[PDB]
Amino acid sequence: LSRLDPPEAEVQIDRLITGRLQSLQTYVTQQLIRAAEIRASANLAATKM
Amino acid sequence: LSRLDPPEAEVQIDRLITGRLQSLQTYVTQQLIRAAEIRASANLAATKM
Amino acid sequence: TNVYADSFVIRGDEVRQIAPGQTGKIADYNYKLPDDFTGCVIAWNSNNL
Repeated sequence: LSRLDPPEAEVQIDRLITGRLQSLQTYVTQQLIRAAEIRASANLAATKM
Repeated sequence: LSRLDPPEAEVQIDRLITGRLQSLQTYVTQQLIRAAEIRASANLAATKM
Repeated sequence: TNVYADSFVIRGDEVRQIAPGQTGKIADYNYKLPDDFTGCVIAWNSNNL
């Protein structure tokens, strides 16, 4: 942003943005799966108690 | 790779790369879900044994 | 950190071949720029001198 022009900063920022969005989405989905597994284990522990 | 120049080959290779990456990621996520289901079924079978 | 000022004198038509990603005679036999950016390119008409 300091050393480029908006007409092309648009393109480069778009590349960085789509990459970071893909990474955040991957993180969220893997956390969802792992939290489902943890929920199943906590259900097991609840019935065992 | 054969019939084009690196300065232009960059973008075509990038398109193929992002597509194949998306496909591999889809495969990995669906395999994760199916393996969680199989784990639940093997837990049921262990308890039944 | 440093500044490299390279200087020469070429044709007025071949002045377009001073660029990374262009082909011809000047680009392929005498001078070239890598698959990266340069600071800036400047060219002035000086056939009067």
